[PDB]
Amino acid sequence: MLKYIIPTIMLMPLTWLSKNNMIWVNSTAHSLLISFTSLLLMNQFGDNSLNFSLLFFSDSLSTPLLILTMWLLPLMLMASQHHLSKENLTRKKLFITMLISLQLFLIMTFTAMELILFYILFEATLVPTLIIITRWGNQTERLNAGLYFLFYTLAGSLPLLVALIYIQNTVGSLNFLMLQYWVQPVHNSWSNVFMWLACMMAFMVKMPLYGLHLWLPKAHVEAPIAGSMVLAAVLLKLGGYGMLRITLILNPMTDFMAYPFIMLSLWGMIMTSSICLRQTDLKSLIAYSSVSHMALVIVAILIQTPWSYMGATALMIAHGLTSSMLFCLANSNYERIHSRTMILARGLQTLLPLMATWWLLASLTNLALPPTINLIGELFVVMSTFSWSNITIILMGVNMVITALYSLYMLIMTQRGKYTYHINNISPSFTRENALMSLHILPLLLLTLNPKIILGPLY
Amino acid sequence: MNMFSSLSLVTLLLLTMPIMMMSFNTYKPSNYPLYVKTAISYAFITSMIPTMMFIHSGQELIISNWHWLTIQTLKLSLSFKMDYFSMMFIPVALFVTWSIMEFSMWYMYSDPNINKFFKYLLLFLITMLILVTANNLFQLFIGWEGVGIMSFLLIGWWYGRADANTAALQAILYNRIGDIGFILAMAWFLTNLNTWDLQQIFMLNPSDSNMPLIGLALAATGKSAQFGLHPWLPSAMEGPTPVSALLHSSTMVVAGIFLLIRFYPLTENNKYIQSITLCLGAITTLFTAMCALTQNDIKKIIAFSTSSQLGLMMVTIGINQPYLAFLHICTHAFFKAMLFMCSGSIIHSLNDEQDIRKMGGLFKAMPFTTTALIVGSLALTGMPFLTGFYSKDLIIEAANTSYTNAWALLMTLIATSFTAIYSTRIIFFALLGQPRFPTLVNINENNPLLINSIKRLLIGSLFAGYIISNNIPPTTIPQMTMPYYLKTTALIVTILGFILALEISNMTKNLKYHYPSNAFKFSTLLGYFPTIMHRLAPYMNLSMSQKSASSLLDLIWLEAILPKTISLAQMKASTLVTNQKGLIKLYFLSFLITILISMILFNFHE
Amino acid sequence: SGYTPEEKLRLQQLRELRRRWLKDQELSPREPVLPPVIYKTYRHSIFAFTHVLIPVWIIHYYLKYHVTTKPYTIVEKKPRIFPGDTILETGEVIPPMKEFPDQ
Amino acid sequence: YLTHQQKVLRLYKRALRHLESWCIHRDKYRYFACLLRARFDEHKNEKDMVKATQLLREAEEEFWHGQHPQPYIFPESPGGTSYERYECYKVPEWCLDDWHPSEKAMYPDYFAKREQWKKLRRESWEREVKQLQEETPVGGPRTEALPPARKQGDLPPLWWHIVTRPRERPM
Amino acid sequence: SWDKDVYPEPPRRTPAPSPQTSLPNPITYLTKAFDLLVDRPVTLVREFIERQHAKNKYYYYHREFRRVPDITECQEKDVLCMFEAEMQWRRDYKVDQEIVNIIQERLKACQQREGESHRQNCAKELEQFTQVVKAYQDRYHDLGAHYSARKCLAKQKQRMLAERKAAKEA
Amino acid sequence: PKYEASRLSSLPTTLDPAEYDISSETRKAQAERLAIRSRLKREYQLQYYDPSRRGVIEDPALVRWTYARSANIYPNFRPNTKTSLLGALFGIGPLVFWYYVFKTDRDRKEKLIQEGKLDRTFNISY
Ligand SMILES: CCCCCCCCCCCCO[C@@H]1O[C@H](CO)[C@@H](O[C@H]2O[C@H](CO)[C@@H](O)[C@H](O)[C@H]2O)[C@H](O)[C@H]1O
Ligand SMILES: CCCCCCCCCCCCO[C@@H]1O[C@H](CO)[C@@H](O[C@H]2O[C@H](CO)[C@@H](O)[C@H](O)[C@H]2O)[C@H](O)[C@H]1O
Ligand SMILES: CCCCCCCCCCCCO[C@@H]1O[C@H](CO)[C@@H](O[C@H]2O[C@H](CO)[C@@H](O)[C@H](O)[C@H]2O)[C@H](O)[C@H]1O
Repeated sequence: MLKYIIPTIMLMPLTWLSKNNMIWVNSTAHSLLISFTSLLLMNQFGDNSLNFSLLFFSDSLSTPLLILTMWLLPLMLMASQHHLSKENLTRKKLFITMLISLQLFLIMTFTAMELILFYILFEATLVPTLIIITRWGNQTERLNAGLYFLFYTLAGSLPLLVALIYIQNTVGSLNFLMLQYWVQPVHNSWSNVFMWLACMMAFMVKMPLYGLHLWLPKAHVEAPIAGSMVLAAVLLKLGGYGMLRITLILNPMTDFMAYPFIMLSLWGMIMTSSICLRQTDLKSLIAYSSVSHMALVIVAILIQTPWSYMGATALMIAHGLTSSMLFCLANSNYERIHSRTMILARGLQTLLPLMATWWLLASLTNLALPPTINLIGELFVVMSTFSWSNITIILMGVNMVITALYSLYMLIMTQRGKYTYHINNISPSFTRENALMSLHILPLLLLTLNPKIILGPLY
Repeated sequence: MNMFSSLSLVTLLLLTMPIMMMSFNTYKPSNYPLYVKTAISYAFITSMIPTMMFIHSGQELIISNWHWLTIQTLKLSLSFKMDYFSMMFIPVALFVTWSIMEFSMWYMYSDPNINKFFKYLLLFLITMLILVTANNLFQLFIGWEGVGIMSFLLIGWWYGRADANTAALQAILYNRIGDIGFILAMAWFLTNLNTWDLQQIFMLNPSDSNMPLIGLALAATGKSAQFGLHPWLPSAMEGPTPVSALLHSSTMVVAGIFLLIRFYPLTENNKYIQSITLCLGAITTLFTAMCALTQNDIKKIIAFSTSSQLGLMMVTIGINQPYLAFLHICTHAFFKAMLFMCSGSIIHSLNDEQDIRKMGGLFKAMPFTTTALIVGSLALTGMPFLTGFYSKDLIIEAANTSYTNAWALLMTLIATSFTAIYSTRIIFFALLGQPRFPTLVNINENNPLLINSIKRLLIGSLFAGYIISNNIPPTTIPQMTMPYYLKTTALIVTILGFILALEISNMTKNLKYHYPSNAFKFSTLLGYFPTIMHRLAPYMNLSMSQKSASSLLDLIWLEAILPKTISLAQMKASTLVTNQKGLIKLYFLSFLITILISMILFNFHE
Repeated sequence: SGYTPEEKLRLQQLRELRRRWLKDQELSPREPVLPPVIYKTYRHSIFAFTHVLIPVWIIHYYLKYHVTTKPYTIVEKKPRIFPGDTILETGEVIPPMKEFPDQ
Repeated sequence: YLTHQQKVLRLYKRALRHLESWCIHRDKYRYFACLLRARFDEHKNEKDMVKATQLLREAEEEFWHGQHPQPYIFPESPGGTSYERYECYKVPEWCLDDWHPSEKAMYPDYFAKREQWKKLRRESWEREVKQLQEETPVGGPRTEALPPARKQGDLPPLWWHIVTRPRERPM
Repeated sequence: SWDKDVYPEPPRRTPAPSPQTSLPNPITYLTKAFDLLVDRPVTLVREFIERQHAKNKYYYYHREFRRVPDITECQEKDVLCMFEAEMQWRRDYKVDQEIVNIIQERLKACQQREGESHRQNCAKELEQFTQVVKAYQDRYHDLGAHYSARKCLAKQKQRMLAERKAAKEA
Repeated sequence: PKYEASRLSSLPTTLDPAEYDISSETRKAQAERLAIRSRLKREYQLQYYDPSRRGVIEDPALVRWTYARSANIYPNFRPNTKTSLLGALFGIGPLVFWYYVFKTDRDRKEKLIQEGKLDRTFNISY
């Protein structure tokens, strides 16, 4: 992975040694080049994973997440450079440095072979993320959002640290390849119940599981755009990726320990989907949409079937691009009217025709129109949960109806109807904004032509 | 085979070319609508060649050209079923769409986004053809949801209008409720048969098919606006008239019926599913025909006519006559599309007036639209040897002589009488009597685009049923022996409907003033179903969202039980620890208590 | 219950301005100042060539040399055979049916 | 906010429109329109206003019982089939300020005249504000009514968004 | 182009044209036009492309995997042997998925080919599909997303123990 | 036949008996309502018509509404017999309900599979 770690590190001297007026041009260009080289991780085999060294390996799960991570960095620089224009040069470079350091931690997190190494990098991503929200967030409540984000994570991740160290004492290793062969079944006992909870709760809080999700709508409403993009696109998936790995060593206890969390997710997705119908803040609505989509991923991971694991992987990639798009679309309205209230600016299709097309395409992927990878992932999960229990189709089906209602409600309210009379500063869409939208949707829709590369190891 | 398969695919590829040309490659925006209309007309020609080959020898084939994805033992390929149902539907859909698109070149002439309008009509047609030629359920689902989304964009065409946005979302809501059934069938077929391909489903031929078929019945209910998920179809009149013509004839609404026809190898062995569809269709055909009796908006009368005719198709499925249900789809496409086109001609001439109470006296003012409207009404009511007679009358005889629910049979016959009444209502109020429209007369139906497009559908509305019925190969044993009163029931009840309709219509001219009954109010307000359901259900769901899900749970109790209470405990604990008086005496006193407790209580000195 | 004299005066003044504004929406003659049966068959001839002949060449080439070179990609229903038919592949003659009872 | 006279005249217009919806035919509607007008005429000169209010209340109850459940609506009236149909084509005039110079160059005459209107608006605004100040009582306006211009060369206060509103058929 | 034994096909029996009408068959003339206007030009282009290919003949090979000891012959926790046994099991698992796909493809082609006589004429294909699906289900069903040769062996032994128990009591 | 109002069908204004019995005290209140509306209308129009303004006319009523519908709830929340019973009834209750629905369904299915009475003849995808 050094071929990706080192050029990612080199982005920092590049940004600090650039001409004052070329920091965005240089950092954007070269992080796109890094993104290009990340397609070499597609050398995946039918049986064995791509095992680079003692520290890092890649397989069909981490590879799509790695490519999404490295693609998002140039998109985040594009999205941020406008609202940061007044910021002084040194603080602009510090912002870019936090984004670069976040990518470095993420690519190491997704390829770490040893689980304790994964833990440290999994935890390291908090620091830059918290700095981005609290330092460059706009409103007073970013400080509270920083605290809720920090302490929800640590409340769960500290027990995970104890469990992981305990496993290494008992098994002798935390290398994931070793655990694949030395895994022993988890017997029933109260000690093992709490070992299971310690191994899972940290990832649940990040997903987030319904009931532990209240930190996420806060974080989004306060974060700058780049913070929201990385939060929705990648940082939520640290939980899913972690769960997909650690469930290896929790069998067969997961058979019954998953029940409370399947109930929370199955009922949670309908609650959060219903909540979206009444949200008044556009960022908050998109945030609640994420909780509903990720509730599907939790269920898929917990029932552990080949179809559910393939659907979970596709959903994680598909949601990453869609939710990042939706935040970017909402932000482009914010940069004009400086309010997140959904009902403030209406009938924008009359004033911004092409931006309304991006709004339509994003909404259609959010409601999972076939054959988008959003639908492929959701469908594979629905198929597998039907076998788990036929009654789940009723809950899955109801959520599909509610998802369409709130996705189109968001499109109708902001883009259709009559424009607001007094809002007279809706200037035409910039080339930057249009390019940013298309750099989300185009790879998303292109993936429909070759979905296998985002279906994960079980493919 | 090489010509058959090559030409069937070229039809579909031909339709996608005007869409590809939107990438400004070699585009002539001057007349994009003509370009799109020309593509449809050429696609109709190419589709007649394989259709002719099927009629000659019964040539059928499946084209699995592109391997898309393999999920372990489930291999998904882009596969096209060029069979009986796709061979006869495609030319009919293209022929009808050809008239609708030519008509739209006149009707939508002054629309600034006419180019986008014709693109959406073309995308509508493409997703329907994907639906009709799909050989596996995932491909079919692509077309299934595609037509739904294209319905949303075309119903809400005039998006500055709140009612249009409401109607468009309502179509999505009801169709997604039906889609719950569709995914249920997909899940059942994968879990139990390990397939989404029609071949494997029919070969394995499960006997325990209740669950998958109820799911398909639910999907058809939503898509074909059967009772329970029906209100959205009359609400779809918000869209431009060409949308209604295409929506109600060659595309969206017949998809639900087509889905059940495609699965007849399963339904024909399931009497329980037959009873359900029979009774669902019967209440639909009766209830919506009753609603049409008192509607005043011309587009709504014809919309309720479609719901009634769709219910009849669902009855034909119920009595295990899938090929008769398919024939009605094909015949209905001609005269129903014409009826909307004729109504659009009237609406345009009266400056967007759609209330029949403001029409009248048009029989001579619009002679050609009158002729088409009369022919279309006669085809709809089953006048012998017009296009509608070759399906409906066979359906009524088949139902009359079948082993079937007696109530469903009666409801269907009454609905046939009601068809005569509401067709009479349109003719009487729109064409006869004296004009009731404003004084500045702007009547003019002399545009060749209007005349020619309606003309072609008029010719189809006369001969298409005869031509189709004489060329399709028999797949059943038609019942042709029956008593005289079961053979002519359709004709008699229709005639009585016309006579009774004339009594009602002429009574409106008497200088007598009448109070409304409950039956009249029930019919006018559509059985109160939209009034009750569209207020109550949204209120209950939307109230649950804010009051309980959002505020009660996510902004209160999930906050209280953890972060809010935990912070209080630490703050209280901190004030205990730090609120000290800074006195040497008190600190050393606590040292003594600590040393004593360490020994007497805990024996740390041992 | 008519206009007050002040209401009448205001409406008259706005009416003068509104009509002047609407007149000023008329385009001048030069606006928009823009920057720099034999035919019928030919129009339909070029369309048939580019939208039917070229696509069918591509589809036929694709079907003949890529799709039909793989198993079961195109599967035909086997032709119906009736009593009295002759087979091209073998030359086999299918025997006729029995003699029908009179009816 | 409605007087007794306004309430009566609104019911008369409303009752006739529902009557016309029941009758349909013009000769039939004419006959019953005269009968209804006679009913309003018998109590035209009622003086006991308590009786007049009771007559109005009873008439409204009669209207509610006998109203058409699906009355005729003019196409572009609220609830009509063309209501709000052309709102998607209405674009505010401030959008022309964001046109690219090459777009403006296609209509040199239109935009020269547009600048004259913007100049007129700019030079009129201060006087419009002052007129409203000096004509408004201390506690702010008590009604939504606005005054005419008083001097010559003045424009009626707050005229721009009325005069320059989108056309009813803007495309 | 493909092995006819793996993807079998019955000998095709086409009837000869036997017109009973004086009208010409429009399909006959369209077939001639299609052969002249579409097929012949397409064939010429392909033959040009095939000539270029014949000038640059080169080869690729089907990878052969030697057999290695399976998970039954691996000592507990001996990762080096387990790894080779596990990878082999995963390759066989992928092969068994495609064998089921081949049989399903045979079944689906028979159903379409035999038309309205498919319920009778496709019995052999249906029987073969039933058996391979049963064999595949025994091997791999219920193993979960974190499947392995170890879990597959444990399932087999559970099935073997049940089969022995029933046989004893008989 | 009197009009019966419901939550989703209001009483028509012409059938409201309070609509006609209008006192000088009720006309005084209507005048004060129109004064507030007119005062706000003027404040809005002075900004709406200002030729030099470009942006959004911030509406405190809209800001108050979005603030009330979120941030203002928990400060004014009191744990008492109502919110606790509604909190329990619709917070824990559905999870327990669905747990028993799915748990019962899965126990029945697993018991049939072990006994070999569930038909899984062609079930090889999961
Ligand atoms: C033996 C241990 C020590 C190892 C030291 C190795 C590196 C030594 C570098 C010495 C030269 C540093 O150069 C010094 O810093 C930067 C980058 O050049 C320059 O100033 C910079 O300003 C801005 C960025 O802030 C940019 O326009 C540009 O990067 C540069 O002009 C100073 O004008 C220069 O004086
Ligand atoms: C279950 C696993 C995760 C559990 C995580 C729980 C740990 C605590 C997380 C939040 C920590 C924030 O720490 C502190 O919390 C309180 C509210 O809770 C905040 O205070 C906020 O809510 C309180 C209570 O309504 C208000 O009085 C205050 O005006 C407001 O700012 C403090 O400003 C913050 O400093
Ligand atoms: C699962 C285990 C997780 C353990 C995590 C431990 C997190 C500890 C966080 C710090 C706790 C103290 O944090 C402190 O709490 C109090 C009470 O909420 C807050 O106090 C605030 O809320 C209270 C509650 O209405 C108000 O009365 C007060 O006026 C306001 O300032 C402080 O603003 C905050 O600084």
